[PDB]
Amino acid sequence: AVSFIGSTENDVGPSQGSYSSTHAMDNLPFVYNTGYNIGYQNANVWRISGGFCVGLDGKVDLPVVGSLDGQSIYGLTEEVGLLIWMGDTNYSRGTAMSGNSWENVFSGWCVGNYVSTQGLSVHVRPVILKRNSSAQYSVQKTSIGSIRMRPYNGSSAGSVQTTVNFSLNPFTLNDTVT
Ligand SMILES: CC(=O)N[C@@H]1[C@@H](O)[C@H](O)[C@@H](CO)O[C@H]1O
Ligand SMILES: CC(=O)N[C@@H]1[C@@H](O)[C@H](O)[C@@H](CO)O[C@H]1O
Repeated sequence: AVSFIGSTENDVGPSQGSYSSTHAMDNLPFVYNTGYNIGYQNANVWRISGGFCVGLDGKVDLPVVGSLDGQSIYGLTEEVGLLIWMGDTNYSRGTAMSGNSWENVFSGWCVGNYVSTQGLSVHVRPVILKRNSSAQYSVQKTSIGSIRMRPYNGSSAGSVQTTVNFSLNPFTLNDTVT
């Protein structure tokens, strides 16, 4: 069996956080080293039991404005982009996102004759896109995409909520250019 125990709408990163970085103007696109700080994580989004098998698919709705090392650079503003990862609970298990389609972000696992849970995580990193002198960039609260649980091996979601959404909290980038 499966049931939904998380939240439908989830914020990514601290609200109106400020991030500073320094980069050479010739080093673009530039990814801010924010670690897993601009993210969301919850080990308990679905409760599963009795042989239920489940994985996760992720979808980013932001426009693809570029590509970096095999993953999409999603657009926020003309000057700021975003790299995105979605996956199982541990941030380290995040899957690099590309495109705007539902992608497998967690191969899945099957619970046995007991009850457990299925979680998820999302983290992103800001990207400076255009050459410019030192400047401050502001990013508005913006919807990013979603993550859906995906039953397999004959398991079924039935009427259970399968999808949750993620909204990027506003932030400011204090960009120093050398
Ligand atoms: C409470 C807890 O840790 N539950 C985790 C869940 O978050 C994760 O999605 C799943 C698959 O790795 O393993 C469970 O044990
Ligand atoms: C278009 C679409 O829904 N893509 C799904 C993908 O999410 C899923 O991970 C994969 C196998 O699990 O099967 C594809 O059909």
